Amino acid sequence: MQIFVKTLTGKTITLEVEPSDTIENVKAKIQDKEGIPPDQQRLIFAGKQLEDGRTLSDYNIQKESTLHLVLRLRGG
Ligand SMILES: [Zn+2]
Ligand SMILES: [Zn+2]
Ligand SMILES: [Zn+2]
Repeated sequence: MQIFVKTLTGKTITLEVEPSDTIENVKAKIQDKEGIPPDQQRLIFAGKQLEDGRTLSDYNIQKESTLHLVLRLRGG
């Protein structure tokens, strides 16, 4: 299925995923796509911050949901 990701910048890249994909997997889908280390990504859905461990369905995300991307960076 498909969902979107809106970086703060306003940029909106869009991902193919599975309802039972871990967040870890998204973060991974982004690294191999924007080369941003998962361990620097943090992801938010409807104001909730999501956990490396739980799946999309856990958070009730569905086709064409927008997640916003924010970075943690304590390396610069
Ligand atoms: Zn998957
Ligand atoms: Zn990859
Ligand atoms: Zn939003």
